[PDB]
Amino acid sequence: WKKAILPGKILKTLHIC
Amino acid sequence: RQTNQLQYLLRVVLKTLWKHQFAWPFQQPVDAVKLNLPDYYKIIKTPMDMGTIKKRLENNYYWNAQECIQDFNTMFTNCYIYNKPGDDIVLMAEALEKLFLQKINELPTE
Amino acid sequence: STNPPPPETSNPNKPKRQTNQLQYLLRVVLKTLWKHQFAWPFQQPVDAVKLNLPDYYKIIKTPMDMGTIKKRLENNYYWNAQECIQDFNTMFTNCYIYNKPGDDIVLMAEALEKLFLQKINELPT
Ligand SMILES: [N]
Repeated sequence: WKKAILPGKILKTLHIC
Repeated sequence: RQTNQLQYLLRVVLKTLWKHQFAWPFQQPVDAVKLNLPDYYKIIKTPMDMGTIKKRLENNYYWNAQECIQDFNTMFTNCYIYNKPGDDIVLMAEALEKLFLQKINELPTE
Repeated sequence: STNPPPPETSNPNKPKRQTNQLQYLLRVVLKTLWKHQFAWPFQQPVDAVKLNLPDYYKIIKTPMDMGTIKKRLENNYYWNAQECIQDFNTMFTNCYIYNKPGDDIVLMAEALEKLFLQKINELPT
């Protein structure tokens, strides 16, 4: 999983594997 | 200042894509070890990402706008090669590419 | 070292249009941006003389500001809403081209442009 915290404490993930 | 086109690529094109809501999977190289992608470098022979493009522009490493445009296109193409076409990351790349081509259509003349 | 005359805001022989999208750009989009806390650097043409920017009008070939856009909307200037949308985009792009990335004025334009694109996303059909 690619994961990130975006501004505003928005969380996003992507299942690349 | 930089040439009109390279300055435009950094201050308009890269900035617009960098601050887009879909930018984050493309802001750094794909870490195939951490992501457990044992085949990534077999399939993707020339990795590219916006973090690398940003550093090349900021350090004046590009000789012309074509080299920079090719790097953006390589980044998108890599995403399309590796991932399934319906996947979220491909939809994200397609939206960034659409925006990229809109800004590239207005590249200033030298 | 002298400011150019501001952009034209009227057309010497054109019918004024009046449409759902044009009234929306003036009544909703321009009004919302005009009152924004970051609007004030963009409400009038760049005063390159007072701000000591001797290169501004050499670098920025099509200057644009929200005061000009407002007058164009009020007059007969635009054929359609998309011509007005281009002026907003030119205003934002000018700021990004002239100023260094990350500068305060650039961050302000980015916040205005984000709000603008949100309002354009709701442009009536
Ligand atoms: N995976």
